[PDB]
Amino acid sequence: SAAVKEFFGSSQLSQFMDQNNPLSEITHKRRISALGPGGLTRERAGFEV
Amino acid sequence: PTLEWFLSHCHIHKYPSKSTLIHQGEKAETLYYIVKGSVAVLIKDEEGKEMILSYLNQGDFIGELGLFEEGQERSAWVRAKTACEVAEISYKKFRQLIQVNPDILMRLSAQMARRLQVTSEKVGNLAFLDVTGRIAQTLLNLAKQPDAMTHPDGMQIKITRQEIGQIVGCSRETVGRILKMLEDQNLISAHGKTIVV
Amino acid sequence: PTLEWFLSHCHIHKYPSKSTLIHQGEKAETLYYIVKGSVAVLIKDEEGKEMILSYLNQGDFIGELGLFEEGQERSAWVRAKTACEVAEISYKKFRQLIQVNPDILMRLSAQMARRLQVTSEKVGNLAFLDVTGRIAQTLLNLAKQPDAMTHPDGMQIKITRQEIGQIVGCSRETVGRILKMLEDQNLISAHGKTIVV
Amino acid sequence: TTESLRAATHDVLAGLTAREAKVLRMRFGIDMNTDYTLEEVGKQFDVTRERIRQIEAKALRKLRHPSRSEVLRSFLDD
Amino acid sequence: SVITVGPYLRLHQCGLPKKMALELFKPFIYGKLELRGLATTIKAAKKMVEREEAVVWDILDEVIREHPVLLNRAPTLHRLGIQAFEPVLIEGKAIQLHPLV
Amino acid sequence: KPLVGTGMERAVAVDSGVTAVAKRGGVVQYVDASRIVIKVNEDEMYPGEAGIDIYNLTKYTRSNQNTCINQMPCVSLGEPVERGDVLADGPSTDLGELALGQNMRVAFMPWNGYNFEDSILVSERVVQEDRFTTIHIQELACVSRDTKLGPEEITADIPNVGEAALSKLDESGIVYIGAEVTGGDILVGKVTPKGETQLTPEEKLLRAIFGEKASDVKDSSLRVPNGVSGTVIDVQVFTDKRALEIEEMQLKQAKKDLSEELQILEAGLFSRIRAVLVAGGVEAEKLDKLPRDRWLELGLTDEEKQNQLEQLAEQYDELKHEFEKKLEAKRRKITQGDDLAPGVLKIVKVYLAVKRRIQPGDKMAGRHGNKGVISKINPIEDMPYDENGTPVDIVLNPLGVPSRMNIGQILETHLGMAAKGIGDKINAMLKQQQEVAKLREFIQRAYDLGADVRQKVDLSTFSDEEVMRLAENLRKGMPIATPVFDGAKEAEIKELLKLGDLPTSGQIRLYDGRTGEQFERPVTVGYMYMLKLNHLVDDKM
Amino acid sequence: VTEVEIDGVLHEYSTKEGVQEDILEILLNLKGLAVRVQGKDEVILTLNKSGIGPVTAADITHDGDVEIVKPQHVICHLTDENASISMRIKVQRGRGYVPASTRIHSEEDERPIGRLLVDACYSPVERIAYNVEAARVEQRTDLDKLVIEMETNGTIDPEEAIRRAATILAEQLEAFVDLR
Ligand SMILES: Nc1ncnc2c1ncn2[C@@H]1O[C@@H]2COP(=O)(O)O[C@H]2[C@H]1O
Ligand SMILES: Nc1ncnc2c1ncn2[C@@H]1O[C@@H]2COP(=O)(O)O[C@H]2[C@H]1O
Repeated sequence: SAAVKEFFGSSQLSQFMDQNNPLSEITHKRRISALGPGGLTRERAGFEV
Repeated sequence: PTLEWFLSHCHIHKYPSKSTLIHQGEKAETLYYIVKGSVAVLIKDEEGKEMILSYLNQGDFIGELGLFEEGQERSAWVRAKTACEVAEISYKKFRQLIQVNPDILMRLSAQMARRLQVTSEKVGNLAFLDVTGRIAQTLLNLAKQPDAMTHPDGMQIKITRQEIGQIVGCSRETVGRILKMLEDQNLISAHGKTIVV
Repeated sequence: PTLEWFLSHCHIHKYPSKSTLIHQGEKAETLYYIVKGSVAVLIKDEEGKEMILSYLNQGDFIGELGLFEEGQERSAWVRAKTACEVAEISYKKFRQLIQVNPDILMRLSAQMARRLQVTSEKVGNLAFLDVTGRIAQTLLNLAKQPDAMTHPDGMQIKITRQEIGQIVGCSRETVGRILKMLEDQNLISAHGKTIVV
Repeated sequence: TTESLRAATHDVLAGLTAREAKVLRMRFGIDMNTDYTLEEVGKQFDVTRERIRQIEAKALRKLRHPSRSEVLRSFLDD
Repeated sequence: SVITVGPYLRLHQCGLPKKMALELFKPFIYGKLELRGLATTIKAAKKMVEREEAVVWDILDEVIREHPVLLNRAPTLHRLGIQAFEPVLIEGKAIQLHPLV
Repeated sequence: KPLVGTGMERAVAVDSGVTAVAKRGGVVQYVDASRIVIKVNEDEMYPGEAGIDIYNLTKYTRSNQNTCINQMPCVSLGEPVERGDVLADGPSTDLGELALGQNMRVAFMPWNGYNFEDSILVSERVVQEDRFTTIHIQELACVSRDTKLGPEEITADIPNVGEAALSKLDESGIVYIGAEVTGGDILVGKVTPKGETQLTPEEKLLRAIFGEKASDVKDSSLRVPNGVSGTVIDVQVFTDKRALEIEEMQLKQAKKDLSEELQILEAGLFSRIRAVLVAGGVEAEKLDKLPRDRWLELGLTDEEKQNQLEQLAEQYDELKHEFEKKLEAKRRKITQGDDLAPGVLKIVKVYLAVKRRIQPGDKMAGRHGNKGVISKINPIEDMPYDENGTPVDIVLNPLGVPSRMNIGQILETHLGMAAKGIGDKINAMLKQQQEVAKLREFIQRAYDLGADVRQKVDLSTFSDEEVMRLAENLRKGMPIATPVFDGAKEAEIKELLKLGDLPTSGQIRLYDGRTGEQFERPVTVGYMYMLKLNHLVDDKM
Repeated sequence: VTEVEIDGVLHEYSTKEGVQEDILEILLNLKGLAVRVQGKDEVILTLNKSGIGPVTAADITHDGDVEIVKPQHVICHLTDENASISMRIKVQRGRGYVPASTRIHSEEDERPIGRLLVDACYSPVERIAYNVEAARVEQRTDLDKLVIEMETNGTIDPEEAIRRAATILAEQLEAFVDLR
């Protein structure tokens, strides 16, 4: 319980939702990134990416 | 009224003059309601000295002080001033009557309110007024109770002089001599019957 | 409980000491209930001193004598001994309160009975029992009504020979003289606090 | 605010008898590093002490005096 | 704050929402409320100016009359990105700006 | 809605949400935006259960981005609901299509420097409708915590004559008639015990005048911050003289609330108590006129009824028992002071709702990048109008469209103008209250209008009143789908526009009213579909 | 159509605890409210309502000299069993011309509390138009007739609208014939 609590309730990459619009929240749900752990960074990535 | 439906299961008892209703120290077991007559509520000290707490007239309850609490002794003597046709209700049944109808209790509590007012007045008269003002308030109040006749300009009372002794609770020589002091001051005219201007 | 029910209809004011909550001569619209504190009733004289008729503490109603009739003027003054919290309603809301629920009026009736009783004893004593005996009835009744500390060998009171006097009716240096007579009679001890042994 | 307040108190106290103002100023430590007592209005002016109470009271009525209490009244709400 | 156009400005002019006029110029209007003495103290001046007297407006105009102020947009590349115009007091929340600059 | 679509509006308004289900056959008991109650039929109703088939419902709420949440119906009761239908709209949906913005007039012009660079001009009349005017729910709070000097208590007592300007008021007083209250007033009066301070002669003389009793429980009341035009719409809480007034009055409030709660919820049950006697005999006139309580003494027979006399008595027991329970809990919980928990002495909660008329600085735009800042609201008489006297909602600068190259907005515009073309026809058919035959004729003429429309309906399927519901629900607008790359052609919109009797290119002579004249050339006219934003001068200044 | 003042259970800006209808949507449901006044040119109404159900104009403390033409003109809704509602509505008399915005732009006065100011979309002036004809006098055929298309609510006689207008213009221009 303590684990599945901690992790469901502590993370990067999870945050409050864009509620202003059903479009914004689907395309928030239809959204992709190249960042995070194991990912890129703005300063490291270039134009090719 | 309630009086007749009451009377049909006879508790109404017709008492002759003086016949003592309450002996204080009896255990409280019955409420009354005076249907006819006048009553003396009175007390005694152990050395025979006696004082009247109040007269109680028709329309009034005797003995209500025990209805509220278990197993009390009656607070005063209650003795008939004259021939009294008197109701009796037992407490455990009169409380059922309260449960059935508290409308009576409004009039009842209004009477009690007037009784408290006059009792506080009497403590004031005792602590703070000498004999003269007490019997002025007497003869004044006597000039308002509904038995008084009119004497063309002024009020009239002729009760010769025994019942006042028992109302105000005093001697009679002093009543006389100050009835005379008021006669000098031109406020009463008494020769046994005192005319309150 | 039903007190909570009563207070729940009320509007509770704070009142600090000496506050003259009720005055004589004004008109009756409010029934009062003392949420907290202790108060003193009064009457005044056409030229002179005043009389506390009695003291009232937490649990009592004030104003009720107006309740039962319209256009009733206030009968006495009532001054705060301590800072008080007073649960107030108007009489019309009270008539509503009577119809809605019993058992405040019953407690009120039992209290009214008790008060008529002890002022009658006060009058018996004012008329029968002498001032030393008035002190006796009073220091007896006060041994029955508590505020005291129940001193491990004996009994005490915080009395400066002024509340005993005013309940009874006397003056100061004289009751001094008498309670010292009582001391020489082994009946009393005092220095600021009287020990009624 | 403090500057205006104590300037106004200087301007109010400036107009008294010298004894009233001086006992008040020094007795409440106004304008120096001391905590003066009426034991010391005793030990300094005259061993009289209680007349300093009745001098302070007179000065307060002289100075509350709501032709003067209103530069003080904005400070009621402090 | 956000900007919009002043088509009827003269060259030397610029908008000023009087709210911020007041906020930046409270010492002048306070000194001037003491000078006139309506606000006898700074408790009085501050409460009077929270309550927005009618005189606070005329005296804001008085103080602001002939009282230049700067204007700066980011990025300040060269000198003329920042200039100084004369105020024009408005109750329009958008700054008005002489279109040629 | 949008008049011009692409076809994808519906499934997105849907798949951002979910659906519902039904219950046994019956008669619809109670009708509402969000709830329905049904009563199940007597034969369907099992004898044990009452079978009041009831449904659930919807309400308001804030957003993560301080905007409004709610749901409403697009439907009626007593109509068949095909499964998968939208029974209740959303913040941005209506009958199951998207709704991001509003449909209204446009004209493309310069104007006296008011559409100089990308700015927007607009009539006054659109905000008389408030149709862009809108809301922002905001939040406010009170943590009531443990204080060493004692718990923060909820109460508010005040010396210092009037606790001023209350001195100058009329008889009424800022709580003025009907409990009225200004900006700045208190909502939740919390006090905090206070320490002591340096005992200077002035202030000590002041609290020798007023003399706040002792411990001087400092003020911490939760107030209206300065200038608020919002709505302190509700309070949740999370667990002196006027002290007692406010808290026993809170008790007045709460017991009246909950005595109401009682009296409704048990006046329900008193029907069955009575009736349960009337089963097993009938006291057909012996029941009622004698006082209701004394009926158990009426009709009584052998084995199976005394059990229900006592079930009846058990109801009499359980119910007044639960009131005794709730009374205990509620009365003590209002009677208690604040003394709650570690750090949680308590927490009180507030949220706002700010709604007022729109004004310059707000940023408006369409659906092709076509931004715009606001710079004035234009009186209507001061809008461009036509010989019809009918003035423009908004004026736009066409300064940039060649350099912006958002020509889809142009096409959007034309296909919107033609659509008001059909909406006015139906309008006139409404005020003129056409016969069923004509409604049928014109409306089926409307649906089968396009060249080779993929999508097809007949109205003879429907009855008359269904066409009446149909025409009584369409009047805010029917939409159209221009799929994106399967979009429309110049030929279609021009045929469609002249079907509206309008100009082929929707270019119409416009009149100023500052002099009444005509301008020189006609102007492009037609309706664009535009978007508000959260990027407001409100949210910027 | 003028204004509203809301004062009810809680604090009084302005919808509180069991109203669907936030504030501008109750008022916009009062804009289309139709009131006729007959004797006077000025009125103030009041409303109080409570308990679950639609809050409408029939519950209004109508003044006796006021003709409410729609008692079903919806106002608000009550949701919670606990919810209850008390408010006041300022029906018409206005003065001058359209809305609140320009009104307070005129009005330096700031008014006590409760008061929620409203845009004026009115009553017996809805839309207008006109037409200059060529009057036929036998010779002076280029003379002009006008024809004024007027559109209202009821509640105004247009000839009265027109007479009032001409008297008004006479009296304005007293400032230019009698006054310079
Ligand atoms: N002060 C008084 N005023 C009026 N009636 C009294 C007074 N004292 C006693 N009584 C009445 O006299 C009765 C004596 O016995 P109870 O106490 O049982 O009930 C008493 C009352 O009815
Ligand atoms: N002698 C007394 N004993 C007890 N209570 C009294 C006495 N006299 C007056 N009171 C009470 O004091 C109150 C003063 O105001 P009221 O007239 O409202 O009602 C009075 C009674 O409740």
